[PDB]
Amino acid sequence: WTATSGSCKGRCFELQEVGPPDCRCDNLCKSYSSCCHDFDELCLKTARGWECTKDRCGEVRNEENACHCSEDCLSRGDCCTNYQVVCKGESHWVDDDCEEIKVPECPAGFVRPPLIIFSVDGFRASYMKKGSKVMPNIEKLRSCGTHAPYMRPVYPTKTFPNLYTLATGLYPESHGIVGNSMYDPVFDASFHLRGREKFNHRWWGGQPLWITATKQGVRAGTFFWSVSIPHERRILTILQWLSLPDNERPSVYAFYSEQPDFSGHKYGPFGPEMTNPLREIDKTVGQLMDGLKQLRLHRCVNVIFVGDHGMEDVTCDRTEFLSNYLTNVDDITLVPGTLGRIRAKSINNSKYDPKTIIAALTCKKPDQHFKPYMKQHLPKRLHYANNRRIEDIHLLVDRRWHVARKPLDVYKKCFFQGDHGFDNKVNSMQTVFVGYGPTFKYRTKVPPFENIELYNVMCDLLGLKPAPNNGTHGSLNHLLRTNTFRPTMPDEVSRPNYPGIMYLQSEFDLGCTCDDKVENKLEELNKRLHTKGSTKERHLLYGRPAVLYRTSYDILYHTDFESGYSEIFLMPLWTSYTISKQAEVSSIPEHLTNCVRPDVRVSPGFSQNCLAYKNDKQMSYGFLFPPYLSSSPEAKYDAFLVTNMVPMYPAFKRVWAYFQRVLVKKYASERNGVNVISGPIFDYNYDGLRDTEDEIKQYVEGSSIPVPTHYYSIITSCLDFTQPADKCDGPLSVSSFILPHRPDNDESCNSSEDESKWVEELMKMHTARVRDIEHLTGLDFYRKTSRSYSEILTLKTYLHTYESE
Ligand SMILES: *[C@@H]1O[C@H](CO)[C@@H](O[C@@H]2O[C@H](CO)[C@@H](O[C@@H]3O[C@H](CO[C@H]4O[C@H](CO)[C@@H](O)[C@H](O[C@H]5O[C@H](CO)[C@@H](O)[C@H](O)[C@@H]5O[C@H]5O[C@H](CO)[C@@H](O)[C@H](O)[C@@H]5O)[C@@H]4O)[C@@H](O)[C@H](O[C@H]4O[C@H](CO)[C@@H](O)[C@H](O)[C@@H]4O[C@H]4O[C@H](CO)[C@@H](O)[C@H](O)[C@@H]4O)[C@@H]3O)[C@H](O)[C@H]2NC(C)=O)[C@H](O)[C@H]1NC(C)=O
Ligand SMILES: CNC(=O)CCn1cc(CNCc2ccc(Br)cc2)c2ccccc21
Ligand SMILES: [Ca+2]
Ligand code: NA
Ligand code: NA
Ligand SMILES: [Zn+2]
Repeated sequence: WTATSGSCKGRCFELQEVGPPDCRCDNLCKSYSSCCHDFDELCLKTARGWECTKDRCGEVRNEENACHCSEDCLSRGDCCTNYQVVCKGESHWVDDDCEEIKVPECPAGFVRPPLIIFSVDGFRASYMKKGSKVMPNIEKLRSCGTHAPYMRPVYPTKTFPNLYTLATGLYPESHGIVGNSMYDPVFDASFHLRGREKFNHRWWGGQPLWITATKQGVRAGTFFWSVSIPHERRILTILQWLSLPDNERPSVYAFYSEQPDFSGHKYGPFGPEMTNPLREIDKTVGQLMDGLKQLRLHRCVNVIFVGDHGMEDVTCDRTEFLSNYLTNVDDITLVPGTLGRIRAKSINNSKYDPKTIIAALTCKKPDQHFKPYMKQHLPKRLHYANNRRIEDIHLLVDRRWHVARKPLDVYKKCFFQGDHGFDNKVNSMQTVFVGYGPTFKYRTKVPPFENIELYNVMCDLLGLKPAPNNGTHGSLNHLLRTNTFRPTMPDEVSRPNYPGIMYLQSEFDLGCTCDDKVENKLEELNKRLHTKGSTKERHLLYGRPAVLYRTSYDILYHTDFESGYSEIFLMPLWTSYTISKQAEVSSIPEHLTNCVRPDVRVSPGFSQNCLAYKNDKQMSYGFLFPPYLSSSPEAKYDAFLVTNMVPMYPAFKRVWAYFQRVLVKKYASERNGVNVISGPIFDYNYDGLRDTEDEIKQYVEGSSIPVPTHYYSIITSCLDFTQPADKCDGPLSVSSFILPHRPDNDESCNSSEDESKWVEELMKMHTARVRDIEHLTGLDFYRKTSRSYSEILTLKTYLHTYESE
């Protein structure tokens, strides 16, 4: 119930929300059907439109007007935004040459530069160049301020997941808004774009920026605008709030536009109908900047122009139907479109088996335009699994396509020509970031970055302590003139042991064998030096990784590689080695095919054994440092140490062997040497965080050897590739992966072909940030470089995406 008989007199766009049944006058009252009877009359005035004209200049004030051109309008804070241009001979902001904003130039009584976030739905990154001729205000912001060539959204690349990620710094799996449509089986409730359930606070996790601000005594504008409020009135409302007395005036504001998304769905991303919505958004930006210039705030406010996701060409005819695959299509519920999510239609159906559904959807048609996954098997970079609202079965849909349950869903719902939602590395999904103002840099291009990083920056811009989030605070310091956040490196928690030779060969009863009983004072001291770390500077280029949790581990040195060997998990946590451009690849010699050698530095009780592998008919083993890249026949024996062995399914060994034998040398050739750090990951509860021992669900049969869920590698070289990776004076370049450790290659439909036709494709799909590996391992990399720590944080957030220009 709402008692709509109250009045909005003196309350238009009030900031504090009044509770039912009292009627409302805030910018969301329309959405709740709760506005006072006189809200339209008083708060949504439209008389005479949005612009001053010559004949209106100096007019007697008429309070009916949408905005004013009377001499008193500046003091009232309600001039039309073009008032000073039309009436006082001033220039539009866009026509002024840009001039560096070295210091905030704020009116008296301003305690900090305000922040205005100007958010645009469906604003594809390439619009900044392709539309630049029709967006002069936006082009001025971009060229004069700080901009990225694009900003990477979160998956799914839908509106509500992304706008809430922007507001909280969190992945959708953590903030809870995992789609525009959701079912929560604990609540037994459904969230939809249409209707009232979406207003219930129980859906919305984390702590969005407006709450962070309020909790720390920084006043916020209300960020949400009912759709019927015209953009011109949104801009005027912001400018009016900026005229409030100091103690009442917010410090942070948000504007939102439903365009260009609205038109992009109808016309496609580059439909000729798209030029007008881009012109109109630019015009709104110009209104805001002119309005700020009127208030003498245009060199005081920090403005962020930011999108949620891009837009791809998608038409009704490019729809895959589950009814062409499943015998039992009426037994499932599908959330459809540019991603698929599948669950049982009935929880009383005991005949429901996700395994048979996945299998029926796997590589069944030559050109199949989606791929099914159990959510834990999705690329770890998507961070899209750890939430009860994410169905166990996910379909990753190819760009330009939809999935639907049956054909009747698509014509009893072609209209549309654009959509979004796909994998967040897809070029058409990328969106925009520009920051302009005193706290941003001047005429500065920054590399692409992820939207999860912005909350921390917005907090920095407002002097707020961010709530715990998934950004890496400091990684965007290079966007900022001032207000940088200068983190300290985390403290190492576990110090390594450095074991010497402590065990005799006969103490080991591991069931292993090796043809190494082949026999010099010259070379003997030299090999002792290698075991004490004489080559470590060559192979550990950025310091040893720090272990940020409590555990027992040993540093093991060798001619060709260094490792941190876990006595708890019976295998290395990391293995580090450098491969120069000149390195040669060799075979595993015949006599060494099945060689595994006890490590006399590590007790039998803290070693793996070969017998467990012999007896486990599903599980084989691989090596972290590759025997193929040994520096000499003699050094190759180190690569067969039991302390370099890790459990690998035979199907995964196909992947791993090709990476080690072919791809590492390829990368060294291309990048002028590479440093590689490889190791296992255990994430059985798919939370993106390192498992403890008691979370491990699978072991090599009969043994205490834990089976990794993934294998990672971090591949580092010099950004200036004229310098070799091991003699790099400046910034680094990295690419990494987190490969799923799976007993089949069903993910790769072409896996019957030579690895040259499918392995690198798999690896590209499972590309990762170093930060992703840090979360999954409790390790901290790049501890000892010549580089500034914030530069290293940026490097750790880098994702190599493998998309074209
Ligand atoms: C991305 O950044 C985020 C933010 O930093 C990281 O997420 C954090 O990770 C922590 C570990 O997973 C997690 O810490 C837990 O907090 C529990 C209390 O949580 C509540 O309070 C906080 C603070 O206000 C709040 O934010 C939480 O919000 C979650 O839950 C609500 C629903 O109530 C959602 O609306 C909201 O979206 C959010 O959901 C997300 O997180 C939860 C987990 O909290 C997931 O289940 C969801 O799927 C979703 O992803 C909560 O309101 C606290 O109880 C935990 O403590 C347990 O474990 C510790 C180990 O240290 C142990 O000491 C305790 O014994 C305890 O165990 C007991 O409970 C067990 C479970 O019932 C039981 O099995 C045991 O036997 C014990 O009884 C724990 O400390 C933190 O909540 C989240 N925060 C957020 C916002 O998500 C995230 O990891 C980053 N991601 C990456 C990849 O780095
Ligand atoms: C038809 N209208 C809609 O669909 C409203 C959708 N919508 C608008 C906002 C808030 N405004 C945009 C915004 C978001 C973050 C920041 Br930081 C700054 C501005 C929002 C936040 C979460 C989820 C959905 C959201
Ligand atoms: Ca985990
Ligand atoms: Na085996
Ligand atoms: Na296959
Ligand atoms: Zn859309």
